[PDB]
Amino acid sequence: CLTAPPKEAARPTLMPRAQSYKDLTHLPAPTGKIFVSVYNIQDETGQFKPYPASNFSTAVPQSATAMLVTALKDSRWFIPLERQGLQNLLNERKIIRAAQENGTVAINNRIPLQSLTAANIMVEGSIIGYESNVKSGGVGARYFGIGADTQYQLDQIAVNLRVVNVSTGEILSSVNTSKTILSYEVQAGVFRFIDYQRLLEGEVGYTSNEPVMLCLMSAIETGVIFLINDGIDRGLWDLQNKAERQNDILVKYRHMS
Amino acid sequence: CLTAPPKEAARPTLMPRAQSYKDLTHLPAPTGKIFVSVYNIQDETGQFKPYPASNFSTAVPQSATAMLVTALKDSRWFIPLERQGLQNLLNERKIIRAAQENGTVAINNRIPLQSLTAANIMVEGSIIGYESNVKSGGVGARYFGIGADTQYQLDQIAVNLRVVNVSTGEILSSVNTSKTILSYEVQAGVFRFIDYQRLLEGEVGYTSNEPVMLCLMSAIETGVIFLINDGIDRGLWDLQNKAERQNDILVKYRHMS
Amino acid sequence: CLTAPPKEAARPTLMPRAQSYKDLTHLPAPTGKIFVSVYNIQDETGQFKPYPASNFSTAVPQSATAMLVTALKDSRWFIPLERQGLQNLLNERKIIRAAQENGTVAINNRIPLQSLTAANIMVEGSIIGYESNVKSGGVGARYFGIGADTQYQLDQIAVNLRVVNVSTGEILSSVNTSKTILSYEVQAGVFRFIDYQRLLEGEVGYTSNEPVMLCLMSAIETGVIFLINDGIDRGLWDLQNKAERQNDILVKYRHMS
Amino acid sequence: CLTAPPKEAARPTLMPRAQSYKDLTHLPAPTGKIFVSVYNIQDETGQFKPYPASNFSTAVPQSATAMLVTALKDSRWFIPLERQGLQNLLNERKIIRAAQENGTVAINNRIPLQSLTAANIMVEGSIIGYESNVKSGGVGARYFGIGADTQYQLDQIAVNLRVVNVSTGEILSSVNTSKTILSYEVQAGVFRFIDYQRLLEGEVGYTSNEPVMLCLMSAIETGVIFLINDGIDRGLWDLQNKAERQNDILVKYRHMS
Amino acid sequence: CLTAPPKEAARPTLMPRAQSYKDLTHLPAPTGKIFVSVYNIQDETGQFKPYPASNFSTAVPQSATAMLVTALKDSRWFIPLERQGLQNLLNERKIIRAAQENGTVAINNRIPLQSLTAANIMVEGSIIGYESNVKSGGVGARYFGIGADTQYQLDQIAVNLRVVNVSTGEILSSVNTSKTILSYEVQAGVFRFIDYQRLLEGEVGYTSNEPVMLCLMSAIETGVIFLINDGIDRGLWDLQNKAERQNDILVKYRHMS
Amino acid sequence: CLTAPPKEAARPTLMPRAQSYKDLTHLPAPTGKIFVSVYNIQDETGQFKPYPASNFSTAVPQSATAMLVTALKDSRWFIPLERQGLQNLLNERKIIRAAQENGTVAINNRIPLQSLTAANIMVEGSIIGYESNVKSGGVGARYFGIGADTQYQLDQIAVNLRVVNVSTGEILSSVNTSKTILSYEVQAGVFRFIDYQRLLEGEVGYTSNEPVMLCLMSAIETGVIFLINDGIDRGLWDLQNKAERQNDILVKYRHMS
Amino acid sequence: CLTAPPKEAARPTLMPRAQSYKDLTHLPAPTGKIFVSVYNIQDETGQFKPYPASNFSTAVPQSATAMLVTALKDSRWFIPLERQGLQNLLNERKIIRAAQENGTVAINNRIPLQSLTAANIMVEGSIIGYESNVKSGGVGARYFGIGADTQYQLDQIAVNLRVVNVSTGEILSSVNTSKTILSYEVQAGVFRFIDYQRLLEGEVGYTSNEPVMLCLMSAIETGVIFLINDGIDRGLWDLQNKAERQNDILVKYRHMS
Amino acid sequence: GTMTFQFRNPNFGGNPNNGAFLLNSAQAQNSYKD
Amino acid sequence: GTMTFQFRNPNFGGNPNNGAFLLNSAQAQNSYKD
Amino acid sequence: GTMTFQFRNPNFGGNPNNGAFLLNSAQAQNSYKD
Amino acid sequence: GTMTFQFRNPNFGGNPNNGAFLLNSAQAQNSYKD
Amino acid sequence: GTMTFQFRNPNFGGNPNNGAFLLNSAQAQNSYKD
Amino acid sequence: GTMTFQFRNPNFGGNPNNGAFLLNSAQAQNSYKD
Amino acid sequence: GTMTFQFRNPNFGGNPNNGAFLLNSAQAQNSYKD
Repeated sequence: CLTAPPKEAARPTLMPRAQSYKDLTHLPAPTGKIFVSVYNIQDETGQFKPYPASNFSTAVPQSATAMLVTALKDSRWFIPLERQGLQNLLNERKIIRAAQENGTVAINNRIPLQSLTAANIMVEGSIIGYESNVKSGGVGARYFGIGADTQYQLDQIAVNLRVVNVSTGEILSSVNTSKTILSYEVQAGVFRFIDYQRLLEGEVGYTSNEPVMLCLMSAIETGVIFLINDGIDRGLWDLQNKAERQNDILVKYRHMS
Repeated sequence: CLTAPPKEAARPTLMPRAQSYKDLTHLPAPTGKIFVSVYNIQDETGQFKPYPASNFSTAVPQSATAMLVTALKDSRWFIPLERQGLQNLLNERKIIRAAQENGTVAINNRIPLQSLTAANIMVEGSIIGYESNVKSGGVGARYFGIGADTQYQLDQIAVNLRVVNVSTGEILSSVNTSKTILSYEVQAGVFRFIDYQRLLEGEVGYTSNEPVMLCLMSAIETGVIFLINDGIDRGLWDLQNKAERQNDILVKYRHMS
Repeated sequence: CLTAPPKEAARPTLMPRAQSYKDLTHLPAPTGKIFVSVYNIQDETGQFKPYPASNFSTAVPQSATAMLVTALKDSRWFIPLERQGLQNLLNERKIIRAAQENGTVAINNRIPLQSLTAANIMVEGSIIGYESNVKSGGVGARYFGIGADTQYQLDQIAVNLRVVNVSTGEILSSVNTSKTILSYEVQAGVFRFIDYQRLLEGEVGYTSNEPVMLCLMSAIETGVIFLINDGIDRGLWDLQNKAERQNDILVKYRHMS
Repeated sequence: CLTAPPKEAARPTLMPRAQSYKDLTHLPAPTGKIFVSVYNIQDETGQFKPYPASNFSTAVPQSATAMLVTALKDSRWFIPLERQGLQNLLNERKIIRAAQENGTVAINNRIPLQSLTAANIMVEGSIIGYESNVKSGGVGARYFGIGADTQYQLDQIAVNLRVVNVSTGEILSSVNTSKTILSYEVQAGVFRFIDYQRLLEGEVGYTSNEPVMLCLMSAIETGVIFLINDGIDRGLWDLQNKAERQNDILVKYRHMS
Repeated sequence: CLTAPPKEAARPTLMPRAQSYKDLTHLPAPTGKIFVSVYNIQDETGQFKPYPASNFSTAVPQSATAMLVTALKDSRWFIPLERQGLQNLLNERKIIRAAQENGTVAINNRIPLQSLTAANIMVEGSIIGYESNVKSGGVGARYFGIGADTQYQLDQIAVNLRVVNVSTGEILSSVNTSKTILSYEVQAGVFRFIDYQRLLEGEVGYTSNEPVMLCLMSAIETGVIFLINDGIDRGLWDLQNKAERQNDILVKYRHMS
Repeated sequence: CLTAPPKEAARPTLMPRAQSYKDLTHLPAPTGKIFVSVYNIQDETGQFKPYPASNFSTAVPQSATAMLVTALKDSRWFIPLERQGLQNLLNERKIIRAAQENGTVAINNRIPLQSLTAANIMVEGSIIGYESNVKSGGVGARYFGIGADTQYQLDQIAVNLRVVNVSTGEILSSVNTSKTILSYEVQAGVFRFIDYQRLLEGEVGYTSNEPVMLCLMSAIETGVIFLINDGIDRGLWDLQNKAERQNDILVKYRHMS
Repeated sequence: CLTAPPKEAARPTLMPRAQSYKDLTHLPAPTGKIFVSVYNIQDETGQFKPYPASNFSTAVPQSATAMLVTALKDSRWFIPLERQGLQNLLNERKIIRAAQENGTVAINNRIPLQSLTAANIMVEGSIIGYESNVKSGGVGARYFGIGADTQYQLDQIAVNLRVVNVSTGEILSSVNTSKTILSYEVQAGVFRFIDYQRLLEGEVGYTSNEPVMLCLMSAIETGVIFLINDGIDRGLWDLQNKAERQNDILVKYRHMS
Repeated sequence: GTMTFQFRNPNFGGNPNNGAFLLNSAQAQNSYKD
Repeated sequence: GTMTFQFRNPNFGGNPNNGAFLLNSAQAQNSYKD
Repeated sequence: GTMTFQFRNPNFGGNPNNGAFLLNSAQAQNSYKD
Repeated sequence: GTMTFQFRNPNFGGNPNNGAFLLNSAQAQNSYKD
Repeated sequence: GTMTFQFRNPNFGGNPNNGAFLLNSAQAQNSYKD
Repeated sequence: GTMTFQFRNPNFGGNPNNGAFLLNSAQAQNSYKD
Repeated sequence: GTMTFQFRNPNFGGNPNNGAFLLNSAQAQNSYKD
C-alpha cells in the first residue's frame, strides 16, 4: 500500500575495503602473533562538519579503536586484546566469579577464567587532523542551451599510530599516514528552445562524496602496514621465513618511506 | 466531529525485516546455544542529522544493544543475557531478597534466585560510521509543459561487532558490515496551457527514505551471521550436524568474505 | 551499480612532509639519544573556524603532542616516552602484573616489566596562536567576455616549544616558530556571445587551502630543530663528532636566529 | 595530479619579532639572572571575535604564560621556572623516583633530581583588555570608472604585568602596556566602458590584519622591559656595571614612563 | 613578499592614562603607605555585547582587580598585596619550603620567607553597571550631491569601591564613580555628476569608540581618589603634612561629592 | 596620528544620583547607627535583554548588594557590614593570624583583629521584576518633505527589601518600590526638493534610554527610605530628636504609603 | 551637554497595587497573627518569552516568595518568617555567636539571639502556568487615507498556594487563582494627499502591556485572601470578632468560590 | 506577549519593505490635479 | 539525508519565489490564441 | 528596551531597503520644473 | 565537505530565485519564429 | 556599542542593496546634457 | 579561512541571485545582429 | 576586527546583489555610440 514502510534496497554486504586491505591481509606470517593492546585512538582532529550539517556532527567518526582493532586482527600478525570497554569485560568477569564461586554451577557450563591476557606492546594513536577543502576545483562550460560542469574537493585526513613498548614505556615506532577523500560532482543540463514555443529542459546530475569512514579505514590499514614494516626492520616480531624479507608487499611499503 | 483526535491509520505489525533476517533465522542449529553478553553497542559514529532536523537528533539511533540482542536471540545460536540496564536487574534482585529473606512470603510466589547466569563470550561493537550522501544523483527532464525528475542519495552505515572471549580477555573475531540506505524522490508535473486561458497545472510526487533503523537492523543481522561463520570456521560453537557445514546459507556468507 | 558505495580514489600514502622534515631527519647523530617526555602541547590558540564551518571546529587541530612525538622520534636525537595516555599504559601494566603475579603464565609469553623509563628533559609547548587572514589580497581583471581573477589569504600559526629540565624544574630553551598557511584561489570565466544568439559561457576554477595540520607539522619540525640547536649551542646533548658542529643544516637554523 | 594534497608555500621561520624584541634582547646584563616564576597570564579581557568568526573564538589568544616565558628567557635577566603544566612535571618526577628508587637503573642514565628550584619573585599578569575598532576610518574616492578606497581599524590590546615578591607576598611593580593592532584594506577597481561594447572591468585588492599574537608578543616584551626598569630603578636586580645605568635602551623605556 | 606575516604598525607604549591618573599620581604623601588587599572586583554588570559581537563577549572586561591594583600602586598611598591568584603564590611558597627544608640549597640563593604580609583594609568592589546607548544621537544633512553626517552614543559604566575594615569586618567607605564612554562616527560623501557622464563619487569616514578598558581605568582611578579623600576626611591614613589638607587635588575631588 | 588610541571624552564624575538620594541623605539622625547586614539582593527578575542584545545580557544588573550597601551607608542610619565576599574577608583574617601568630611582626604594623562585628538586622531583598515596554507609544507626523516623530517606552523595575530581624528570624518590614525607566527617541528629517534638481535632505536624531542601573539605584534608595520609615513608625531605631518625627522628608515618604 | 548621562524621568514610587491589595489590607483582624513560613513559590510554569526576547528570559519572574511574603505581611494576619535565604540568616547568627561568645562585646551592642522562631503553617506554592495569547484579537479599519486599528492579547497566569500544616505534614487548603494580563495596542495613521503634490502623512501610536509582575502580585494577593477565607471557614485562625464573619470583603471572596 | 510597538510608515518608522505599498496606496487615491 | 519532499508549484505547494518563473514558463510556451 | 538609534535615510544612514520609497516620496512631491 | 547535490532548474529543482535568469537565458537565445 | 564603520556606497563599500537608490539619486539630480 | 570555492554563474553554479546581472552583462555587450 | 577582504564585483567576486547597480552605473556613464 502507501502505509507500508519502505522495502530494503541493497544487501548489507561486508564493508568495502580498499586496495590497502587486500594489500595488508597478504602479509608474510611472523614467527608468532603478538598480543597487542589498543586503548583509544581518539579524535584529536577537533573538526566538526560545516553547514548544513549539525553543529555537533564530528568531521571524522569516533570509530577508530574499533577500526584499528579490525586492522590488527585482519593481518595475521596481532591478536588484539579488548582494553576498550574493558570495564564491561571486568563486570562480566565479576559476574562469572559471583556465579561460580559456590561451585554449584553445572559442571558443563562453567567458564574457566584464566586472567586478563596482557599484551606486550600497545598501539596508541590519534586522528591528527581532518582538513576540509584542502584543494577544491571544478570546470564548467555551457554552450547554447547545453551545459555541463564539474566540481571536486579533497578532504585530507591524517592518522598517527604509535607502537609504545609497555615494558619500558618508551615508544618504538610512530607513523603518520594521510589519505585524500575525494568528493566530486557532475551535472549536465539542457535548457534551449527546440521549437517556436516548445521549451525542452532536462538535467542529469551525479555526485560522489567518498565516505570518511572508508578513507579512515584505508589510512589505518596503511598505518598498520607501516608499523609492521618499522618493526620488521629493526628488532621486533621478526618474520617466520627471513627469505620473505623482500616480499612484494613489504618492499612497496618499505620504499614509500 | 472536528475535535476528536485522529483515528489510527495502520496496524502496528512486527518490524519489517529484510532478507538477511529470513536468511539469519534459518541457520543450522549448533550443539548448544551459547550464553552471550552484550553490554553497549554504542554510537561511535559521531554524526547528527543536517538541516532542517534539530541539531541534537543523532544520525543513527542509539537503538543498538537493543537490536543486537534481538538479532542474537532470533538465530537459535545465542541466549542473550541482559547486562544492559543490569542495574535495574540488580535492584529487582535486591528487592526479591529483601522480600523473601524473612521466609514469610507465600510458599507459592517466591522467586528462587539462582545467580546471575554469566556468559562465555561478549559481543561488543559499535556503529563505526554513518556518512551522508556518499553518492547522490538524479536526472530530470521536462519537455513542453510536462516534466519529470528523480533524485537519490546513499547514506552508508557501517557496524563493527567483536566477539571478545571473556575468559582470557582477547578478541576472537571482528566483523565490519556496511549497508547503503537509499533515499530517492520522484516527481512529475504538468504546467502547460491547454486552451486560450485554461491553465492546467498538476503535479504528482513521491519519496522514500529507507529508515535508518531498518538498515541498521539488517547490518547487525548480517554482522551476526558473519560472527557465527567466523566462529564455526576455526574453533568455536561447532554445529550439531557437521554435514551442514556446507549449508546453503553458511556458504553464501562464507564467500562474501 | 548505483547503490555501491564509492570506490577509493587515491593511495593512502605517508603524510607529505615539507622541506623542514628532510631538513630535520638529516641531523648529525649525537653521542646518545636522549629520553624525552612530552605531555601535552595544548591548543592555547583559542580560535575556532569562521562561517560556514561549525561553531566548535577548532582552528588548529588538537593533534599536537602526537605530531611533536613524531618530530622528536624522526630526528635520531630523542627517544619519546609516552606520558600521554599514560593512564592507559598504567592500566596495561596493572593488567600485566595481575596476569603474571601468580607465576602461572606460560614461561614464553611473560612480559618483564622493568619500570617506567623516565626522561631527562620534558618538551612542553603550545600553539601560541592561529590568526586568520593576516594578509589577504587578490587581483581580478575581466575584459570583454573573458575574465580571470585570483585571491589569496595567509593564516599565520605560531608554535612555542620549551625544553624544561625535569631535574631542577627550570626551563633550558624556548623557541617560537611561525608558519604562514597559504590559501589561494584562481578562476577564469568566459561569458561572451560568439554569434547572434549562441551564448558561449564557460568557467574553470581551482583553489588550494594548504592544510593546517601540515603547516603545523612543519612548524613543529622547525621548532624541534631549533631546540636541538639551542641545546648543542650551550651545554646539552653535545654531538658525537664535534667537527659536525658546522654542519650544513646546523648552520642554516643557527643563522635564522 | 589533482588528488595530491597541496604543497608547502613558505618556510616555517622563527616568529617575526617587532622592534621591541631587538630592543629587549640587548639589555645590560645584571649581576645574576633571577629565577622567576610565571604561573598564568590569564585572559581577563572577556572578549570574543565578532561575526563571522565563531562565537567561541577568543579575541586574544590564551597564549600568554607561553609568550611571557619566552620574553623573560630572551632577555638575559630571568630564568623562568615552569610552574605551568607543573602537574606534568611532578608526574615525571614521580616516575623518575619510582624508576630509580630500586637503584637498579643503569648507572649511566639515572637522573639526579635535586628539588624544584624555586623562584625569588613571581610575574603574574593578565590581558586587561582587547577593544575592537577603537578607531575606525577609511577614505574612498571614485572618478569616472576608476575608483580606489581604503579602510583601517585599530584594535587596542592592553597587558598588565605584576612582579609580586613571593617572600612577603606584596607586589613590587605593576606595569600596563598597550598596543594598537592595525588592520587596513586597500582596493582599486576599474569599471568603465572603453569602447562601444567592450566593458573593461578589473579590480586589485589587498588587506593586512596585523596578527593579534604578534601584537600581544610585542606588548609583553615591552612589559618585560618596563618591569626590568622599575626594578633597576629602586632596589632590585641591580646591574652588573652601574655605568650602564644610562644605557641607550634603559633611557628610552625610562622616559616613556 | 606576499607570504610574509604583516609588519608591526605602532610602538607598544604604556597604556594611555586619562587626566585622572596624572590627577591621582600627584597626591600628597601620607604618613606611611598602607598595606591593602584587593581580592576580586568582579563583573557584576551582567551585560554582554550586542550584535554583531559574539554572544559571550562580556561588555566590560573582567580586567578589574588587575586595574585597581595598578591604581592603588600608582598613588603613593597603598601597597597592594596579591590576594588574587593567591593560590599560585601559596604553591610557590610550598615549593620554596620543599626546596630549602633540607638546608642543602646554596647559601646564596635561598629565599627567606617571612609570612604572608597581611593588609589592614580590603578594597572590595564591583562594576555595578554598563548600560549601552544611554544617550544616542546624531545629525546628518546632505545637499545636492554632497552630504555629511554624525552619530554618537554614550555607554555609561559605573564602578563601586568599598574599603572594608578587615579588623572589625565593617565597611568604612563606599564610592560610586561613573564614566561616559563616547562612541562617535563622522562621514562625508559626494555622489553628484560633475559632467554629462562623469560621475564623481567619493566618501571619507571616521569613527572613534572610546575603549571600555580605558574608561574603566579612569573610573577606577577616580574611585581610588575618592576613597583616599573619604579616608583623609574622617579618621584614616592621615597625611604626612596636615597643611596639605587643602591640596589643589584633594579639594577638587572633595567638592565633587 | 591615526594609530593613537582615542582620547578621553568626559570626566569620570560621581554617579549621578536622582532626587531620592538628596532626599535620602538628609534624613534625621537616629540615636545610634545600626549595624546592618546585607548578603545578596539577588536578580530574581529572570529577564534578559531582547534582540539585538546578546542572549545572556541580563536585563537589570547583578549590581544590587553593591548598590544597597551604598544606599545604607549614605543615610547616616546604618553601618553596613560586608557579608558579601565574606569569604575573601575570612581569608584575609586567616592571613593576618598566620602572619602575626608568631608575635614577630613589627610592633607598628600589627592588625588587632577583634571579631567579625555582627549586625542586629539583615536587609535581604530582590529585584522582583523588570518588565519591558509596559507602556510604549509615540506620535509622528510628516508634512510635505519635512517630518518629525517621537517614540517612548517604559520599562518598569520593581525592588523588594525585607528587614529581617536576625535574633528571632522573623521579618519586621518589607517594602516594594517601583521605578519607570523612560526610553524615548526624537527625529526630524527633511527630504523635499528645493529646486528643479537640487534635493535637500537632512535629518537630526536623538535618543535617551535612561540607564537601568540609575533607575535601580533610585528604586533602592527609595526602598531604604521606606524601610527607615516603617521602622521609625512602630518600634525600631527611634530618632535622636522625637520632634523630628514630622520631618519634611519623613512625612513625604510616610504619605506615599 | 551631550555627554551627561540622562536625567531621571519619574519618581520611584511604591509599586502600584491593584484593587485586590486595597481589598486585602482591609481584612478583619484575627485573634493573633500567625507565624507563617514561605520557602519557595517556584516557577513551575516552564515558559520563556518568545521572539524577539532572549531565549532565557523567563516568562513570569522568579520574583514569587518575595511577593508572597509581602502579601502575607500586608494583611494583618501572618508574620512571615524568612526561610528564604535562610542560609544567610544562619551565617549571620554564626557570626553573632562567634562575636559575642567571649562576652567581650560592649554591653550595649550585643544581640540576644533567642532561637529561630518557627512557624505553625507553611505556605508553599507555585506559578502553575503562564499561557501566552490565550485570546488574541483586534479590529482595524481604514477609509480613504485615514486609518485606525487595535490589537489585544491576553496572557493568562495562574498561581497555586497550599497552606500545609507543618505539624502533621498534611495540606489544609489549596487555592488556584488566575489573572488575565491584557496587552493592547492602538494606532491611527493618515496618508492621504491633501493637495496636488503636498503629501500629509502622520501617525499616532500607543501600546500597553500590563506588566507580568503586577498581575502576578494581584494574583498572589487574591490567593492570600482565598487562603484566609478557606481557613476562617473551617477550623483555623478564627477572627477576633466573630460578628465580622460576614464582612464586606470576606463575603466577596467567599462567593467567588 | 509584549507588544513592541513600531510605526507602520517606512520614514521615521524603520520597516522599509512597506514603502512600495504606502506611497502606491496614495497615488492610487490621489484625486487632485494641477 | 532525509528527502523532505515539497511541491514545486507555489500554489498548493508553498515556495512562492517560484511563481514568477513557472507562469512565465507557460506564457512563453502558450501557442494558443482566440 | 534600549533604543539603538539609526537614521532613516539610506545614504549616511545604512538601511538601504528604504531608498526606493524615500526618493519616490520626493519625485511624487516635486512641484518644480525648468 | 559533502556535496549535497541539488538541481539548478527551479522547476523540479527547488531553488526558485533562479527562474528569472534561466528562462531569460532562453528567450535571449530563441532563434525561432512562427 | 562599538561603531563598526562601513561605507555607504556599494562600490568600494560592500552593502549592495544601496546601489539602486544612490545612482537613482544622481540621475534624478543630473542637471547636465550634451 | 578555508576558501569554499563556488562558481559565479547561476547555471551549473547555484547562486541564482547572479542571473539578472550576468545575462544583462552580455545583452549590453552583444555587438551582433542578424 | 579581522577584515575578511572580498571583491565588490559580482563576477569573480561572489556578492550578486551588487550586479544590478554596477552595470547600471556603467550604462549611465556610457558616453560611446556606434
